[PDB]
Amino acid sequence: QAEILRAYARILEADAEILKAQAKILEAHAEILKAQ
Amino acid sequence: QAEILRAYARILEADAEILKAQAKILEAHAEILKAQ
Amino acid sequence: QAEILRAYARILEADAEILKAQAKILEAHAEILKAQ
Amino acid sequence: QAEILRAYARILEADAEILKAQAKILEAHAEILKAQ
Amino acid sequence: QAEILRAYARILEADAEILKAQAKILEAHAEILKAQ
Amino acid sequence: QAEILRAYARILEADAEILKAQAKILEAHAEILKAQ
Amino acid sequence: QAEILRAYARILEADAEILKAQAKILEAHAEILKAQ
Amino acid sequence: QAEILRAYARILEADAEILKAQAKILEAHAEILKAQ
Amino acid sequence: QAEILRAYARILEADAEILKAQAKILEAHAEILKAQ
Amino acid sequence: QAEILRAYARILEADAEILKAQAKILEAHAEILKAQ
Amino acid sequence: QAEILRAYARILEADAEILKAQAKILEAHAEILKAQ
Amino acid sequence: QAEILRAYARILEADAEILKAQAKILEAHAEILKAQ
Amino acid sequence: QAEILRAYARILEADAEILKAQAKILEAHAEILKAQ
Amino acid sequence: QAEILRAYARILEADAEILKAQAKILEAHAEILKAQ
Amino acid sequence: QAEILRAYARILEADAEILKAQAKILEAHAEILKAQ
Amino acid sequence: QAEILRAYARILEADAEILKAQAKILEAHAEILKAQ
Amino acid sequence: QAEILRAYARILEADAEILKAQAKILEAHAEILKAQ
Amino acid sequence: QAEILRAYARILEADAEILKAQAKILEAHAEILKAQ
Amino acid sequence: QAEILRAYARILEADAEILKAQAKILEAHAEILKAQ
Amino acid sequence: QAEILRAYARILEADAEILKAQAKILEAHAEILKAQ
Amino acid sequence: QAEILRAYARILEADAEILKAQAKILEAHAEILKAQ
Amino acid sequence: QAEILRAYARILEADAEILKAQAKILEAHAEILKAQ
Amino acid sequence: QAEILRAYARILEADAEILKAQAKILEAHAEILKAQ
Amino acid sequence: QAEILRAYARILEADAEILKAQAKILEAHAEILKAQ
Amino acid sequence: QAEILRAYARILEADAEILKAQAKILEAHAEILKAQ
Amino acid sequence: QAEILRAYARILEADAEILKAQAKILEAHAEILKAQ
Amino acid sequence: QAEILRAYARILEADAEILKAQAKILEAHAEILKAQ
Amino acid sequence: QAEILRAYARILEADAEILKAQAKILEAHAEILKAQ
Amino acid sequence: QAEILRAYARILEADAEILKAQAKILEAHAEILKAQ
Amino acid sequence: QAEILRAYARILEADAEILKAQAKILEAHAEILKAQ
Amino acid sequence: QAEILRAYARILEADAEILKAQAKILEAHAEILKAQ
Amino acid sequence: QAEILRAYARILEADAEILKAQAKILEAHAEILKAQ
Amino acid sequence: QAEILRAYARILEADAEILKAQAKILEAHAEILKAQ
Amino acid sequence: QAEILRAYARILEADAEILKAQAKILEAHAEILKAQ
Amino acid sequence: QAEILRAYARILEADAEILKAQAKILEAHAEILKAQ
Amino acid sequence: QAEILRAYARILEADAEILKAQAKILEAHAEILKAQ
Amino acid sequence: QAEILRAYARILEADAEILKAQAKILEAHAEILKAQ
Amino acid sequence: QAEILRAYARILEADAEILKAQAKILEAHAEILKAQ
Amino acid sequence: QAEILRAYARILEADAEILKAQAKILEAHAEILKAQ
Amino acid sequence: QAEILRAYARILEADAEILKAQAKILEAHAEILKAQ
Amino acid sequence: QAEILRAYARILEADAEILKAQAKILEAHAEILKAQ
Amino acid sequence: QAEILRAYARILEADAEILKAQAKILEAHAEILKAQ
Amino acid sequence: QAEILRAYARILEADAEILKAQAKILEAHAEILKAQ
Amino acid sequence: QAEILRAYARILEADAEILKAQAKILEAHAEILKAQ
Amino acid sequence: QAEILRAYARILEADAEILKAQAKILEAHAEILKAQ
Amino acid sequence: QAEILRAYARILEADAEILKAQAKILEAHAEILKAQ
Amino acid sequence: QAEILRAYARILEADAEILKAQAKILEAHAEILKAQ
Amino acid sequence: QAEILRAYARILEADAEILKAQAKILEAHAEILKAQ
Amino acid sequence: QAEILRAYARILEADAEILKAQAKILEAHAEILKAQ
Amino acid sequence: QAEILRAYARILEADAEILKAQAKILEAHAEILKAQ
Amino acid sequence: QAEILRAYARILEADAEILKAQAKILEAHAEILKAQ
Amino acid sequence: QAEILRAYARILEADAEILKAQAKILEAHAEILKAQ
Repeated sequence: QAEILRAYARILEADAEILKAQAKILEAHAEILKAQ
Repeated sequence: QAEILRAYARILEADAEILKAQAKILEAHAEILKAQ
Repeated sequence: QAEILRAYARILEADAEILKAQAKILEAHAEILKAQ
Repeated sequence: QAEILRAYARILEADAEILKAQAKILEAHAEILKAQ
Repeated sequence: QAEILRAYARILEADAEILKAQAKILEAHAEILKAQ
Repeated sequence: QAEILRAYARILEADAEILKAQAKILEAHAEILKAQ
Repeated sequence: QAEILRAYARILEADAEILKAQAKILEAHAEILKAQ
Repeated sequence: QAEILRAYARILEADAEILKAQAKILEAHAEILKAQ
Repeated sequence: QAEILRAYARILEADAEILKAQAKILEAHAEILKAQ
Repeated sequence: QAEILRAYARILEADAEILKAQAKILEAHAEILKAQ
Repeated sequence: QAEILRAYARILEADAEILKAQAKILEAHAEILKAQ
Repeated sequence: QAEILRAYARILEADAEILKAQAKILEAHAEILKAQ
Repeated sequence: QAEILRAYARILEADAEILKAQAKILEAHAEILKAQ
Repeated sequence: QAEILRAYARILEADAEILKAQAKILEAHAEILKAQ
Repeated sequence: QAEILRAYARILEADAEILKAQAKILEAHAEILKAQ
Repeated sequence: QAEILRAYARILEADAEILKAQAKILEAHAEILKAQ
Repeated sequence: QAEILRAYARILEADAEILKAQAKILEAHAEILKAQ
Repeated sequence: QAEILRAYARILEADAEILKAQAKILEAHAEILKAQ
Repeated sequence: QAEILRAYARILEADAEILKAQAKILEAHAEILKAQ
Repeated sequence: QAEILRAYARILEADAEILKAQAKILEAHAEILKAQ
Repeated sequence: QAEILRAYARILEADAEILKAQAKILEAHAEILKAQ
Repeated sequence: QAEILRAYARILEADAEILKAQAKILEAHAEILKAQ
Repeated sequence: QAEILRAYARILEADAEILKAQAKILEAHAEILKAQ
Repeated sequence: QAEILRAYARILEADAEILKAQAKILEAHAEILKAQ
Repeated sequence: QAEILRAYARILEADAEILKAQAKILEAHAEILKAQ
Repeated sequence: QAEILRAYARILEADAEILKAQAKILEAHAEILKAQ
Repeated sequence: QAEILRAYARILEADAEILKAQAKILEAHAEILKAQ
Repeated sequence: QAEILRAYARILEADAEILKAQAKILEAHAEILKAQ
Repeated sequence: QAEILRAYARILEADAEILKAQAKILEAHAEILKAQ
Repeated sequence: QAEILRAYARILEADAEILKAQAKILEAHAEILKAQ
Repeated sequence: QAEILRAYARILEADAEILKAQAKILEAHAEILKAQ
Repeated sequence: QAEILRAYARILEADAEILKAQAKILEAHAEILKAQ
Repeated sequence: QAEILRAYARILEADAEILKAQAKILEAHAEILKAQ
Repeated sequence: QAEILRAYARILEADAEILKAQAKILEAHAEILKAQ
Repeated sequence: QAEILRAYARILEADAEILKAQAKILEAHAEILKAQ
Repeated sequence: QAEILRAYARILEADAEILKAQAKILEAHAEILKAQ
Repeated sequence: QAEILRAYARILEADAEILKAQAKILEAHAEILKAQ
Repeated sequence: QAEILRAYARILEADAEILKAQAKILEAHAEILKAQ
Repeated sequence: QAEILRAYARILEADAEILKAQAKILEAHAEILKAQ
Repeated sequence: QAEILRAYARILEADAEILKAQAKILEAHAEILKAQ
Repeated sequence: QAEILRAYARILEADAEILKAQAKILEAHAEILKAQ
Repeated sequence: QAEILRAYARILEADAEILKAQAKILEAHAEILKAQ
Repeated sequence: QAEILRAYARILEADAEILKAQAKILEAHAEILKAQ
Repeated sequence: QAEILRAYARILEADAEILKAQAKILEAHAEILKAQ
Repeated sequence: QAEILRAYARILEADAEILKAQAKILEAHAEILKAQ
Repeated sequence: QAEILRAYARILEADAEILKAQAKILEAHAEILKAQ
Repeated sequence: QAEILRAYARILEADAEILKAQAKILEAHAEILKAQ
Repeated sequence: QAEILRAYARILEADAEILKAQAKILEAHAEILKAQ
Repeated sequence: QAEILRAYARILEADAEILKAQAKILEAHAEILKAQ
Repeated sequence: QAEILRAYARILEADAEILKAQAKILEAHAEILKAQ
Repeated sequence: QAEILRAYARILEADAEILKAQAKILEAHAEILKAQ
Repeated sequence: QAEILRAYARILEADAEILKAQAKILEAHAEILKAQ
């Protein structure tokens, strides 16, 4: 049954990837504001 | 039933790819502003 | 029914490809501005 | 049975990754506020 | 049986990582408040 | 049998890491209160 | 047999680290009370 | 055999570290009471 | 054989460190009583 | 052979350190009684 | 040979330090009795 | 050869320090008896 | 050769210090008897 | 050559200090007998 | 040459100090006999 | 040349001090005999 | 030249002091004989 | 209830610190007047 | 109940510190008047 | 309610710090006048 | 029960300190009047 | 409501820091005048 | 039981200190009246 | 509303930093004058 | 509206950074003068 | 049992100190009346 | 309108960077003079 | 047993001190009456 | 119009980069002189 | 018109790159001198 | 056994001191009556 | 006309590339000297 | 006319390529010397 | 006439190709020496 | 005979190819598990 | 005969390839476990 | 004969490759244990 | 003949590579023990 | 002939690399012992 | 000829590297002994 | 000719590095002896 | 010509570094002797 | 010409550093002798 | 011209540093002689 | 012109420092003579 | 013009410091003569 | 105008300090003559 | 206007200090003449 | 107006101090004449 | 108004002090005339 | 109103002190005339 | 009302003191006339 538990770990890693991508969006806004 | 759970993980990874692409759009605006 | 869920994942990957292509358009504008 | 215990450790590491990503979101807000 | 004891040590290190990530969230709030 | 004794030392070091992380949480609250 | 005696010394150093971490928790409460 | 005697010295130094850490706990209580 | 005699001196210095740490505990109680 | 004689002097200095530490314990009791 | 004679002087100074430390113990008892 | 004569003077000064320390012990007993 | 004569004066001053210390011992006995 | 004559004066002053110290010993015996 | 004559005066004053110290010894015996 | 004459006066005053000190010795014997 | 004449007066006063001191010696013998 | 009584003692010590600081102000005026 | 009695002693010592500080204020006025 | 009383003590200590700082200003004027 | 009796002695010594401080206030007035 | 009272204490400590900084300015003028 | 008797002696010495302090107050009034 | 009060404390700390920086400028002038 | 007040604090911190940089310029002149 | 008898002597000396202090009070009144 | 105020803060930080760079130029001259 | 007899002498001397102190009280009344 | 103000900040940062590069040139001269 | 201002910033960054390249030339001379 | 006989002489001298003190009390009454 | 200004920036970047290439030549000489 | 200016930039980039190729020749000599 | 200028750029690129080919010859010698 | 030795090298390379192919089988299982 | 020595080097390189392939097998197991 | 010496270097490099491959095997076991 | 000396350097570098590979083996054991 | 001297430097650097690799082996043993 | 002198400096730096590596070996033994 | 003088300085700095490395060897022996 | 004089200063600083390194060697011997 | 005078000051400071280093050597001998 | 006068002051301060360093050498000899 | 007068004061203070350093040399000789 | 008058006072204080330093030299000679 | 009058008082106090320093020189000569 | 009158008193006290210092000079001559 | 009258008293006391200092000068001449 | 009358008494006491100081001057002349 | 009458008595006592001081002046003239 | 009558007695005693002082003046004239 350990397989299901690693599958939940896979979903939680995907949520971490979503939130890191939103962080990259806001860092790109910071680069736009620094470039001017 | 673990298969369905990995399929949800696949969808969440695709959402992460969408948000990374929007981050690349805004970084490209930053490169346009730095190039001038 | 997992098949339908992977098909939604296919559509979301295609949206990611669209947004990456717009990022490449704006990076090409940055290369035009750097080339002058 | 040690395998299950490492699987719980994998889930807890994934939770740590989620919270680090939220920290990166708020640090990116700090960079937006410093860039202006 | 020492293996199980190191596995408990792995879980406790993961709990330490969770709490360090919450500390990074609150330090990022401190950086937002200093940036204004 | 010394191996087991070092494994207990590993667990006690992990408990020390947990309590240091809680100390970092409260120091981050102190930084939030100083930043205002 | 000296090895076992140093292993007991390792455990006692880990107990010292635990109590120093609790001291850091209470010093962080002192910093919260000074920051207001 | 001098090695064993230095190992006993190592244990006694670790006991000194434990008691110094308890002294730091009570000094932190003193700082909490002075901060109010 | 002088080496053994310095090792006894090392043990006696460690006993001095233990008793100084207990003195620091009681001085910290004195600071708690003065802080109120 | 003078080396052995200085080693005895080292032991006697360590005994002096032990008794000074006990004096510091009792002075700390005096500070507790004065603080109330 | 004067070196040996100074080494005896070093031992006698260490005995003086021992007896001064016992004097400090009894003066600390005097401070405990005055503090009440 | 005057060096040896000053070394004897050093030993006699150390004996004076021993007897002054015993005088301080008995003066501390006098302070204990006056403090009650 | 006057140097040797001052060295004898140094020894006689050290003897005076020894006898003054014995006088201080007996004066401390007098203080013990007066304190009761 | 007057230097030697003052050095003899220094020795005679040291003898005076020795005899004054013996006088202080006997005065301390007188104080012990008066204190009872 | 007057310097030598004052140096003889210094020696005679030191002899006076020796004899005054012996007088103080015998006066201290008189105080011992009066104290009983 | 008057300086030499005052120096002789200084020597004669020192002789007077010697004889006064012997008078004090014999008066102290008189006090010993009266004290019994 | 009157200065020299006062210096002779100083010497004669010192001779008077010598003879008064011998008178005090013999009066002290008289006190010893009266004390018995 | 003794805690409240020590808290009143803390307030009275703070008043003493205020008045000592005013004394230091006027001593600094005295140093200005002495420096000219 | 002796604790309460020492707490009253602590308050009375604090009153003594207040009045000593007022004495230092007036001594500083005296130093200002002497400095002119 | 003792907490409020220590908070008043904190305010009075801050007033003491203000007045000590004004004393340091005037001592610095005294150092300027002494330096010339 | 002797402890209570020394505590009363502590209170009476504190009253003595209060009255000595008032004496120092009036001596400071005397110094102000002498300085003019 | 104690929080507001500590906030007033924070403001008064900041005023103390301002006045200490002005004291450091004038001490730096004193160092300029001493350096010449 | 002699301890209790010395404790009564301690109280009577404290009463003597109180009355000496009142004497110092009135001597300070005498100094104020002499200073005018 | 306590937030506004800490914000005023932040402004006053910034004024303290300005004045400390001017003090560092004048200390650097003092170092230039000492270096020659 | 507290945001505006922290923005004024940000400007005052930037002024502090300007003046610290001028202090570093003059300390570098001091290092040039010491290096020769 | 002689110890108890000296303790009674200590109490009687303390009574003598009380009455001498009252004598000093009345002598201070005499100084006030002479100062006018 | 707070945005404009942070933009002024950005300009003042850039001025601080200019002056720090001039300080680094003069420190590099100091290193050239020390290297010879 | 002579020790007990000297202890009775000590008590009788203390009674003499009490009565001399009462004599000083009445002489101080005489000084008050003469001062008017 | 804030955009223009950030553009001026961009120019001032570029001036800072120019002056840092000149500092690196002179530090490289210092390294040439140290390498020989 | 902001575009022209960023173009001037681009030219100033290119000047910074030129001067950094000259710094790299001189650091390479330093490496040649260290390699021998 | 002569020691006991001198101890009786010491007691009789103490009785003489008591009666002389009563004589001083009555002479002080005589001074009070003469002062009016 | 901004186009011409970016063309000047292109020329200045090419000059930077020339000077970086000369730096690489001299670093290659440094590698030849280190390889032997 | 901007075309001519980019053509000069093309020539300067070709000169950079020539000098990079000479750097690669000397790095290849360094590889020959390291290979032996 | 820009055509001629690009033709000179073509010749300079061909010279760069010649020198890169000589670099490849010497790197091939390095590979021969490493292969043995 | 070197030919046989290269033939053994050929066999060992073929074994390496077998094990790399099994690695590709398991990587293909990993791709199947990631594709769902 | 160097040819044989390079042939042994060829065999040892083939053994390295075998062990790298087993490492790739176990890394593929790690990828299977991460993919779930 | 240098050729033979480089051939021995080739064999030693092949042994290094074997041991690095065993290190990669054990790192792959570490990745398997982390993946669960 | 320098060629032979560099060939010995090549062999010693290969020995260094062997020992670094054994260090990597033992670090991989450390990673296996940390992963559990 | 300097070439030979740098070749000896190359050999000594290779010996340094050997001994650093043995240090890394023993640090890896330390990591194995800490990991348990 | 300075080149030869720097080559001797290169050899002495290589000897320093050898001895630092032996120091790292013994520090690694210290870490092994602390890890147990 | 100054170049030669700096080259001698380079050699003397290398000798300093050798002796510092021997100091680090003996400090590592001290750490081995403290670790047991 | 000042350059030569600073070069002599560089040599004298290098001699100071040599002697400080020998001091560190002997302090490390002191640490070895204290560690036993 | 002041530059030359500061260069002489630099040489004299270097001589001071040499003599301080010899003082540190002899203090390290003192620490070796105290450590035994 | 005041600059030259401060430069002479710099030289005289350097002479003071030389003589203080010789004083530290002789104090270190005193510590060597006391340590035996 | 006052600046020149303070510069003369600086020179006279430096002469005072020279003579104080010679006093410290001779006090260190006194400590050497007392240590034997 | 008072500034000039204080500058003359500064010079006279420096002369006082010179003469006090010569007094310390001669007191150090006195300590050398007493130490023998 | 009182300021000028205090400045004259400052000069007269400095003259007093000069003459006290000459008195200390001659008292040090007296100590040299007494020490022999 | 009383301030001016106290300033005249300050000058007259400074004249008294000058004449007391001359008295100390002549008393030091008296001590030189007595020391011989 | 009484203040002015006490200021005249202060001046007259300062005149008394001047004349007492002249008396001390002439008494010091008397001591010089007695010392010879 | 009695205050003014005591102020006149203060002035008359100061006149008495002046005339007593003149009496001490003439008594010092008498001592000079007796000392010769 | 008796206070005023004692104040007149104080003035008359001060007149008595003035006339006694004139008597001491004339007695000092008598001592000058007797000393010759 | 008797108090007023004693105050008149105090005034009449002060008149007696005035007339006794005039008698002492005329007796001092008698001593001047007898001394000649």
